[PDB]
Amino acid sequence: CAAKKDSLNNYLWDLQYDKTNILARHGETIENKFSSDSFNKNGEFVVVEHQKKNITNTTSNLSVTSANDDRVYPGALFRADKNLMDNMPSLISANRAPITLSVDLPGFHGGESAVTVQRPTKSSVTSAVNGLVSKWNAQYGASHHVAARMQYDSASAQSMNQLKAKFGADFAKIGVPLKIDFDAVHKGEKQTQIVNFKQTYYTVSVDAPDSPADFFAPCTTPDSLKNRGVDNKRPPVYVSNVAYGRSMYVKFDTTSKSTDFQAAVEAAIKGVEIKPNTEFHRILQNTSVCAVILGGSANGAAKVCTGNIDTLKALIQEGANLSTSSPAVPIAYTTSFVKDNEVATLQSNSDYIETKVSSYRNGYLTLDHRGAYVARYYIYWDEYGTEIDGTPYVRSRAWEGNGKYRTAHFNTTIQFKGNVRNLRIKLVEKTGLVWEPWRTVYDRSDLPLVRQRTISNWGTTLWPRVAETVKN
Amino acid sequence: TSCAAKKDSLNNYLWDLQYDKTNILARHGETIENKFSSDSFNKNGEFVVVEHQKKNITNTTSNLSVTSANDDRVYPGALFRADKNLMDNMPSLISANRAPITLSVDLPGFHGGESAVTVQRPTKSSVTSAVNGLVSKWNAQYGASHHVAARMQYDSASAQSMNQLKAKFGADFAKIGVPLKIDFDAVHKGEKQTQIVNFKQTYYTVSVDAPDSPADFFAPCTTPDSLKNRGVDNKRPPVYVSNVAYGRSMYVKFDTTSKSTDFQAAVEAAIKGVEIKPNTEFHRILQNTSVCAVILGGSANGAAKVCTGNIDTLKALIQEGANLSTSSPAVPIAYTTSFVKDNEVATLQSNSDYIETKVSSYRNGYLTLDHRGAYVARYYIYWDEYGTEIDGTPYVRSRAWEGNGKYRTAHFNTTIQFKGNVRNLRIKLVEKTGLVWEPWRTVYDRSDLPLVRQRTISNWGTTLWPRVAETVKN
Amino acid sequence: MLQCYNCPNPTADCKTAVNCSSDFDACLITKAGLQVYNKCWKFEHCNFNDVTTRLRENELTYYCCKKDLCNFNEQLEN
Amino acid sequence: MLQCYNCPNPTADCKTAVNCSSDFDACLITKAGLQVYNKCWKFEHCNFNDVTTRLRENELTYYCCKKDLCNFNEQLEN
Repeated sequence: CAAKKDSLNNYLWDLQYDKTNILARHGETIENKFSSDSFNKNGEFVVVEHQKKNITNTTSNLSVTSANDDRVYPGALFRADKNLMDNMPSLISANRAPITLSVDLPGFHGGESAVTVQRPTKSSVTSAVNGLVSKWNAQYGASHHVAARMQYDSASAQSMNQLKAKFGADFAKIGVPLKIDFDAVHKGEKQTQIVNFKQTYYTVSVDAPDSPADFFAPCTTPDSLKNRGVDNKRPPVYVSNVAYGRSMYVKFDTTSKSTDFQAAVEAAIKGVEIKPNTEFHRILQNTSVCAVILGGSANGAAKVCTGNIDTLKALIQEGANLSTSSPAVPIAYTTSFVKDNEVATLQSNSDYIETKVSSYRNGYLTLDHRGAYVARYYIYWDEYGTEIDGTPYVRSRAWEGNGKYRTAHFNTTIQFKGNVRNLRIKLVEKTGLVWEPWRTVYDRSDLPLVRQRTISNWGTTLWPRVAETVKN
Repeated sequence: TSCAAKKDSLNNYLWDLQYDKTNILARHGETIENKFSSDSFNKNGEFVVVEHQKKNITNTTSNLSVTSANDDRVYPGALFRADKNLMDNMPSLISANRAPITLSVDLPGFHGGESAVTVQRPTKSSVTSAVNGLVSKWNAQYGASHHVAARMQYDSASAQSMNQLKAKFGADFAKIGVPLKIDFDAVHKGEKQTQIVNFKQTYYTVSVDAPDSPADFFAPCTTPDSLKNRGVDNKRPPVYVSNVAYGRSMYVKFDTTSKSTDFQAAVEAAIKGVEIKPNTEFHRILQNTSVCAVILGGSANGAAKVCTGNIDTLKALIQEGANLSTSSPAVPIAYTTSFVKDNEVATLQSNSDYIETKVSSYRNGYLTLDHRGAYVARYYIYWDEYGTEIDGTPYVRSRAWEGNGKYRTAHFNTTIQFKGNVRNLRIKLVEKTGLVWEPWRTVYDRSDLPLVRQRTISNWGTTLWPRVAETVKN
Repeated sequence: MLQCYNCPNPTADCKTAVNCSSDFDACLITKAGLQVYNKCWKFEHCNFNDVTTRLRENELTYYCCKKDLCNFNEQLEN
Repeated sequence: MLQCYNCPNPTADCKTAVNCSSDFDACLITKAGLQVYNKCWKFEHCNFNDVTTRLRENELTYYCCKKDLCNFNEQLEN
């Protein structure tokens, strides 16, 4: 054999394809759209906002799963076809040439981090990797504690189409154990966040052969590949490397309408303060957590998704850093084109309708004037507003009964929109007298829009008294 | 030796009436819950958003309109009850034995005592004839002399519902406003924007003199029971027409099919004069503003007719009634009432809930790149996307053209679509002049440039002498 | 930079428009009792305390915006 | 005080939340090439010119907002 060794850069160099479209997914388009509506169910008000948007995601690090684990190993050969874009690549069978592998892991000298597999197969490369790990845990197992390199991708749960673009075309079968309601998100009854965690201990990478022929046994002809589908329409790739560790999908969701939810979830991932009585604490204290852990082995799903922000922190610490000496499995793989050995990238493009939610709680102010003298109120507040276009404006208001000469037992209750700001209340009292003919009894500003507020004034013209109560 | 005296008793009854002068003349419309809605459509380009939200209008005024329906009972010196009829602008008189009353007119010229006339027993015809006699005397003595310009006042409101407009312009706006054929469904669908404006041009005012004492107005031996029976009590206190304004009154409807904000400011700016031009800004809205004006008088004047006009139609109607042609009426247009108890001007409070619709739109634009130059080129294009969260909190997210730092060779042509709301568009070209590691040579670097309907940037020449051009459109 | 009604004294019918200076970014119309103000303003001063003090009006209602000639009197309920 | 992720130098995952000084009314996350910056910022400088100039970068996108810890990396689609 030789000269016949010109499947290399003669058929595999003359392959014609556009590296950046051969692995590109697109979804049907949606014309711009905007929509809103309000409930008024609880004492709350609630607004649901629907808006058209687009997700464009381009990644080279692809996820390992049960359905593809049998086909994912360093050195494996795939066609850059629809099977790879569905994260279910199809093996290119062929009498393979030997290939060399290498591993990170601290220590190792010269070539002890490398191993040569004579007949690359899922089984054979696995045993070759285990054997290379089976011994770094012998020369350096006690000399080094290998941490994990954490990496995650977060996305709001809006639609299956946009979640596939974010996490892979196979997400529907991964996100069944996660009981994503969607209907509840679209109705404003729920907020949900999906996070995919990848804790990497080590990666096995392939030593790029001298030539594309180096990959196949001798006397492998172009026609032999032009018969197993390898061609211009379906050019060949090889698994450049494979990440080993622990991976999982986590569903964060709550029934809160707070707009700080996403920011609070992500702050919990990062291990931050989130302090006793702040608002992030109160959101995370009612966030349902729902984890399903994966890898090679065979995933495993969970059970009933019952967990909280604490379950998360334990699994992180339980997967971060080394596990029971376990691999703990292959979690990700990267492919490269046979031609130039450049990393291939998958591109996803999808339009979707996002849903956003918000709510405010109306407040009440009751004024009980059970005291002598003639009372008099001066109440103001500001309405922060925004037109369509997003331009801001401020319109200040004044109580209908501002400065009215009250008299005996006067009682009334005022209703405030939840989005009122800078509330202002002043109470004066007529004392038939020159010098201080009106006398202030209550003068407070920058009041908090509480659910209920009661201001009780009494006394005489010489010494008016006043008390204040609140309620949430 | 007998009567009079009891004038004291009537004075105490009218002084000791106890009412809340605000809620006594307050009107209340329908109630509505806090609803908030939005929707959108895509007329060819133009992305239109309509947003509905529940608002409230509260209006307090003491300047009531004179109409054909109430002219019978509106004259300087008339007595009404502060009741439901007055709140509906159909006041009913209080029948009682009246005393003489002195009227005055505020026309320029005149001497002390010349501008006033006494009316023995005031009635509609006796007061009208008295007024018509003063103006006739002024026109003869000072008509040739003094030229009087009307004090003008206008009240504006967006057409949203017949109930909120009744709260702005009077309980009888319906009937008065059907000649303007308002289309509310069109406003809330974002098909139209509409503005309603009441113009009042006052030439002069006929006023009533201080009555000295609330007793009288009525006859000498009047007894307060005469009023108690008839329903004049603290539940329905007495008021009197302290003055009536005379001049010219009309209602004007501004509407346009423009989906632009700034419409209210454009119409209001035109009304105020102001160089509505700089032949661009509000200028374009006012070339598309239909104007429909119905004028009110008494001889069935007309109805305008079928209604059609523009801002120049309006400005002609204004300047026709800026002065007295000392031959035109003499039409009462407004009247004011004051409480008998303390002679304080009385105000009518009207409020009503209503759903207001607003509209906004943006027309997407296009950017065309044509590279016909003997050299490699790249593009660097950025822009900003502003937004407000569901509440009102703002944010901005920058963007980059997907095909930015890519090598463009030989002849490269493409057009890019932009949402009409993108801001701060940026464009940079640069060309390969040396080696890879040597800096590219910048052709055409521009920022903060407006979003037009069409922008095309053509570049040609050779690497040592490159050339570029810009076109803009519409 | 921005066009708005600016009358240096309180008037019920402010009709004079001016291109506000760089110092000003917003516009104000206020109704203090019986007086009406219209002038170029700063958005950071569109609070009750600032308008009260800068116009010497004990009680008032005010409105602020950033569109040209937006601060017309019909923007407040009166 | 506005809470914001603030890392003095670029990093992949900035985790240091801080209460921004009073003059900072905005939150900045920007991706310049492969460098990522997270900083307390000013809405007036949320500008291509102001951002590029102050970070010594020529090619980037950026996101600005007003809410607590809003400038996390997944906020820019990239």
